[PDB]
Amino acid sequence: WVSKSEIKRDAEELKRLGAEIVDLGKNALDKIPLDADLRAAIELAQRIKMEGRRRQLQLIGKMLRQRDVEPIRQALDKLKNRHNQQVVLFHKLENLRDRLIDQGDDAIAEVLNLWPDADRQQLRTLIRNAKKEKEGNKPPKSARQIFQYLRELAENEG
Amino acid sequence: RNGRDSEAKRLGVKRFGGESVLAGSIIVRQRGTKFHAGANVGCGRDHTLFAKADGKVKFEVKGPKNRKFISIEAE
RNA sequence: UUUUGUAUAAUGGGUCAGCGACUUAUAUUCUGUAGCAAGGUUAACCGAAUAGGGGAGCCGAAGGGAAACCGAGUCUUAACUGGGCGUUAAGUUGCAGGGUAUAGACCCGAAACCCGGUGAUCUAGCAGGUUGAAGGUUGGGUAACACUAACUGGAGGACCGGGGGUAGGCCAAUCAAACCGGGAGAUAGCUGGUUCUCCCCGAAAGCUAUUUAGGUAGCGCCUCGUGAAUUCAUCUCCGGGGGUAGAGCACUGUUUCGGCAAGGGUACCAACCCGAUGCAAACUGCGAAUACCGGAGAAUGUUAUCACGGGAGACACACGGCGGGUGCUAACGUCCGUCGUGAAGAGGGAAACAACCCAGACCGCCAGCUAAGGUCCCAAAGUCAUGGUUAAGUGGGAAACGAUGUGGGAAGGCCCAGACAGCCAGGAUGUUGGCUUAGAAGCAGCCAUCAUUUAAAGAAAGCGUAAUAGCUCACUGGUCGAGUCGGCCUGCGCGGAAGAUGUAACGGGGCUAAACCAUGCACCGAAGCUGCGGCAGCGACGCUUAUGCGUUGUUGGGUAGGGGAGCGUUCUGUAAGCCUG
RNA sequence: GUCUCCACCCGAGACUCAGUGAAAUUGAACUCGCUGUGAAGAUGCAGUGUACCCGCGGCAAGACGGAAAGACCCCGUGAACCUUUACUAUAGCUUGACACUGAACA
RNA sequence: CUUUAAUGUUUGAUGUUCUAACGUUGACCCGUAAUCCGGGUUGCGGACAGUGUCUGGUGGGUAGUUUGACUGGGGCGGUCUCCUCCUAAAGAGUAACGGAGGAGCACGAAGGUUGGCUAAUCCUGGUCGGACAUCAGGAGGUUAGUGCAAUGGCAUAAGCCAGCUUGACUGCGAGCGUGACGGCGCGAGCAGGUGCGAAAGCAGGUCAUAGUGAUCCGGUGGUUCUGAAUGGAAGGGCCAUCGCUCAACGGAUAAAAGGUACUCCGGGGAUAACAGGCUGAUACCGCCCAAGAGUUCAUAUCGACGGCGGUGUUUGGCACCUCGAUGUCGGCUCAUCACAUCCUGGGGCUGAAGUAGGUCCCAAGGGUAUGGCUGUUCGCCAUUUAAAGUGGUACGCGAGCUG
RNA sequence: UGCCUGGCGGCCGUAGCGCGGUGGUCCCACCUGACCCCAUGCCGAACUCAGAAGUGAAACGCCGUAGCGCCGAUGGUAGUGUGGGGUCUCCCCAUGCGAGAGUAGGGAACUGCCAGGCAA
Repeated sequence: WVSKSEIKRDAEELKRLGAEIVDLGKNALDKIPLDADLRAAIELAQRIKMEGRRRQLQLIGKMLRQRDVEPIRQALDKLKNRHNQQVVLFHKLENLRDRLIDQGDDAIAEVLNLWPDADRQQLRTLIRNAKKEKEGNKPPKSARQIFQYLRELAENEG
Repeated sequence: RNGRDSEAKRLGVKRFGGESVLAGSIIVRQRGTKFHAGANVGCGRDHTLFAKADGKVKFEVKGPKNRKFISIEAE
């Protein structure tokens, strides 16, 4: 006995994977081990639009029903992991910059702890300049400089 | 769990005896072969009985197993 | 008004006078009517102009195919005996009307969205503390700075108990967002209303689908118009086929009896099976009654039948009966196939009660007949008759049970060789028993359940004694004696049948027959029928041929809905006419 | 009854918008009590009983009393609210290229 | 031209210096007794920062939306397409959150023709082998098998064996059944050419009934069909095929998750939180059977197992009127009424020598407390008396009062 | 015209099965060989090729056997359409139809055409 609800959920997952691989770019498709027929179908789906695109995606899912998906899932998982790592690094940099702009010495302490080589005097000067810019509605030049400095520190650490 | 009912296949006798029918008409719609074909009567792939000529329908018992056969008389 | 179903204690309205609810524009489809007629027709514009000019333009007279292309024929095919679509009917302009789509679109009743402002003299806001960098101060440092250890001011906008600014909190004391002018009279599968009259016809709450269940499109059904055949319906005859009731186990299952009894662990469980027993909506070697349609037939039914076009409504049905699914064979629970009722019909009777019984209203008459139901009165008729039943208010509630309440049916035994019961008498003695000896001796029990006198007495049935004892009864003599006992069918009754606003489970009076069983006579008893008169739709025959009918028969309950026919008022020409101080 | 341990009165704080000569209310009333039924609990239905007509002061068994198109609950391919790793997009963010943006040099 | 390079040209990148653009909320002077702004000089960085377009994700901080339908209150559970049997009441068809189930395959053969053949249910004999492996005979005649789960029928076998083949072909197809329709199924026969067969004949798929997805749109091949001045090309149309768990399967978007008891609007007794009546599985009271207990003895008292009367006081079903409103459970006063009587009076029975009593009939005229425990209806404990009885009346009365 | 035989049809269990008798005169079978036509998932087992030596074992045709299966009345009964009634989850009344099984009875099939031996 196989539950039709489980079958429908599996079909939805397969269609989601098909849509994700279709959205993936040329480099991602090349990296992912896709057979010739599946690759041609994906390219045709990308070329077409409207309800035709969704029905081609449904065809892709139907093919995936029989074709193995574990290598495709692994490739998608690793690509998404890399992308999420990059996005998390960017979010951490933005949050650190925001904390530096808001609090001050409290965020400077965390910056120094994360990167001992960071210059306390330079960070304090940049934070003061950012506060002055906020007060005088000046462009966030200090904020951009702080972001660049944090990016350089992260690159040096890595 | 139960309750799934299929729509009826419209089974039964469509043309009865003593009535004039045209060629190609369907006499009986049956799954099996309750009634067999006789003179001027044909049986399709799906056990569909049809008349090969215009006439009146008739029923007759024949065969070692006493099976009912349908025939057409040119009346 | 919503609900199938309303005064119901489901909605609503105080009255009066006035105001008010499908109009109008743009295109399309159809009906009536007028001209022209293979033509009709104008628009803008000109126009001393509602005339005339203006044929620009629009529609059919020939279409097929997507098109090329072909043509009274064309389209897929090499093309069909082919099949799809054309000719053998004539289109147009106006008017009036029935619908469709867009504009407010029959009208009223929302929240809410966007645009520009009135915004703060009420209120939320400079209340207050805190988070808190900014300034200063003191303190280490430094020539002096930065930084840091503590104090102060408080940014910030907030944290805390008018599309914004600042506890449905506030910005007119119901503002996580008011009002004004506009989109916008926004939209609403929703509530409510939709105003004069007459006549004819007059259904449904059903099937298919729905991001779809109270709604909608098609079908089902209703109305109006056109055309068409014993067209259709009841019934008689003829042709069929079911697997339903019934019956049954040929086959598939199911419970048991006795077995053959594999297998299982031989006093013990048991498969495939045998004959019977019942049962099966998911079994039919058999198989109905009904019903289905097809061919013929006299009769009747205003063609009650079918196809097309315009217009609808409806698309929540409930009760009863019939055979059922589910619920506990319980419903006024729910779902199925069919008829009736109501929805769409009041009537008379059941006291009142939609679904219970009789019965389909054209109107009028101070006439009679009649259906169901009644005839003692309320309240109209029998205080009716014939042969019976009831002693209990049974009738006028209720069931298993028990029964000398009562009248019969089949009968059994005993019966003047005097039946049962009465009136006078016996029921003596071992049987103080071996047995549990405690005394049970028959009267609680293992126990024989015997044995002389016998018209007659048991080794024992009750009352009665610690057991004895004593009084009755099994049976027996004297007198009378004729009927006596138990069970069933039993119809009518008895207790089971006791509850709360005040009798109340016959309507009451009140009935011992004025209650029940079967029959008759007649009577009462409806808007049913007939007797007379009057109005209207309908097919015809005899005129009239547009309207009167000599007339015949027939119909006239009606929601929604459809069709037909009319009245009231304002204004315009009729109307510089008519009435009118 | 000093006071506790609080509770009750005689007079104030704390807070508390009846007022016109009105009011909710009205389909119309010659507006009785019980029994049975009734879209199910009867002033109005069938049966039965009571009661001279109308005022004045009290009681409150009823007229499903009035004050809120439920303050209970649900429905709406209705609205609004907020939440997001629900869909579609945006403010801001950062990557590099293109002109503002150069001149000498290795 | 791959592999080479002094020499003449081009920009790209790294690194150093300068500033002439740029920034200067750096200073000084002037309009200006002017903290704004503008005109000039200078220092500091300087082609950097930023500026406008594109390019990447982050993105509810922000804007527009969504989260289907059915259900014994609701939530929750479960279903959304096709087919077989009964429900489904003997034409046909027929629903329910009914009872049993299967399917979204597969076969180039398991299809066609032609020519032939026919199992079990059991016994008999035989090495493994015995109830059942295979062999020979016998009652046997489809109950075997008929690819699937099932229905029918299949002996003329539609079941099994064997030579050859792709008619599972091409354009149709009068007519018939079905459905509102789309559409689906059958279908004699016409034109071409094929497979089997000497032929009458069959082959337009599987012995039939489930194996399915219409429309719009995309790829593939053709079609000069058209091809917007000409000739082309491009683009559009026609045919055949490949494309959807579009499983919400007649298929509203290619694209959507929670609640708001902070809520508003319109509606709902189609539908609830409470109330009458219709209902009666269950529960309560009484009784028959009542084995037997009660020294013994069925009824002084119980009385196993079943059975029968009254109650609706809880669990059981419609809401038939109540969302244009029925404010629920406690308490205070008023309670009338039925006796199935707490005692109070008249009484019968015994295991009633008397108080005491246990049981049962009539009797409603009389009354039937106070404190701890809970807001509670209800329920337990203590002290007196004759007792501190039960019920319904909207689980009474907030139009009598108290939250 | 009859006893019979082979083939083709109707009815197709009253028609079919168990028992005894009868037949090789026509027709039917077994049988010799199959090396040659053909055939076995091995085999002349089956089919087939030239014969008929011999017989009727078995089959096949006819008669009797009612023994079985089967058909089959009449009546009754269950049931059922119509209207009504009752102590209405059931039954009865008037009416129309009407069962199944069993029962009387039947039953060893009958019938049309063509071709052949015998007697006519």
